[PDB]
Amino acid sequence: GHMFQCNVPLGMESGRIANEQISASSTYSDGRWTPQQSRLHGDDNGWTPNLDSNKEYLQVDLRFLTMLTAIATQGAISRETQNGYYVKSYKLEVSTNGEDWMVYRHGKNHKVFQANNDATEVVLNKLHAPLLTRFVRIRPQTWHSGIALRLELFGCRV
Amino acid sequence: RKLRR
Repeated sequence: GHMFQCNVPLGMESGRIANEQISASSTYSDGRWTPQQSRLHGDDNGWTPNLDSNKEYLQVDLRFLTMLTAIATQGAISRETQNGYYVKSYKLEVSTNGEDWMVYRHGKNHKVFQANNDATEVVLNKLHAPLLTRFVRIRPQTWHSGIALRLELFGCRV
Repeated sequence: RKLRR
């Protein structure tokens, strides 16, 4: 029989991750691109900051120490305009306490994750080693048209 | 009338 593998989805899309555990640095002012709309395969836009820049981030609080192995991301098609948006690359920030934040590194420099080439398909990125964290931040670095984000995290809880 | 995102 199949043994357990640390690579299960942690709650986005599912629901195990509550609306209250998702937040952002900001959000688009019209209210139609909130952080709660960044769940993978959501059909109501996604998350968009108030200003498109590489200082914005989407944040998820796992509420418990958790093994984190991979991140999946999509852009989003605007429900209102049929326009497509997506993040093309991002950095990852993690934290056990929500105040001391480490930018994920590969070697001496920040790992820059390559992300999406369209607004519909899922791009999965694995970490080169599972990381034990409670807070995760996705901070885009490049994007097509504008930042728009749907997300899933993979792992297991200790 | 507000260009929509």
